[PDB]
Amino acid sequence: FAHYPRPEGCSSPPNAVSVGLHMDLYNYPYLYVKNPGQCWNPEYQDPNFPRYGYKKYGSFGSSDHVNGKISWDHNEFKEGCKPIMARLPTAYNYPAKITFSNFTMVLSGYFKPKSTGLYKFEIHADDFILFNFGSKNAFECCNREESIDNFGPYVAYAMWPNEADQELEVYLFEDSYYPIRLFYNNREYDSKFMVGFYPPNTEEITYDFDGYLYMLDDTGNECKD
Ligand SMILES: OC[C@H]1O[C@@H](O[C@H]2[C@H](O)[C@@H](O)[C@H](O)O[C@@H]2CO)[C@H](O)[C@@H](O)[C@H]1O
Ligand SMILES: [Ca+2]
Repeated sequence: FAHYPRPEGCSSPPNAVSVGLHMDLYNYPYLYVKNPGQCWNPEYQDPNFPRYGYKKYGSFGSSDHVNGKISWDHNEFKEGCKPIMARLPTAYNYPAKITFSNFTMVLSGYFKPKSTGLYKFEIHADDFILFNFGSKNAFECCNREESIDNFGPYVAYAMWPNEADQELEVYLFEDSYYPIRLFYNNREYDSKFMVGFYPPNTEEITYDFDGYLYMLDDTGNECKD
């Protein structure tokens, strides 16, 4: 905390590497819906929700090779307490409309820095973003699918309205693929999933992950082979 974080990453040969992150989409129902108390579900506030509670309403979709402009800011919605259909950014490779007003998303895979140095990430959430990062915080090297819910204490915890903005700095090495797990929830209305970073020596933030997101084969033995 007085020094900067220096997380652990993974090694892999080039032949086991493909582009983009994996996405799972989960239902997050309203308590009740109006027209043709509070309406929204507080379950996302449960401490157990990020580790297993988030699957309890079932899934509805998934995609792979998620890459590029993965952030969004949907503040155009007009009606609350009501499902609103919209499409994810094309980065997600998911054509169907989702209940953008109310859904849960888990994004996982690997971050590779374009140069060795200190990276600062910034998240802005409506409603809820969790950020895990590193082979000892997000998931095990080459064992993502089996270990995806064994993440550690959060690297950033962003919740609307109060802690909605968070930041963190990690010194990362160019040659290494760092496990990354991004958890997102919208409970209702407006939806903001904004994840950006300032690369080393860079003043302007970027929200474009193109060339930074990769997937490794889940071949196990800490990627030996
Ligand atoms: O301001 C973002 C915040 O809005 C809440 O939704 C409100 C909505 O703004 C209001 O127009 C409607 O009448 O009631 C809603 C609350 O029941 C969201 O709940 C919150 O998640 C954010 O989206
Ligand atoms: Ca919301």
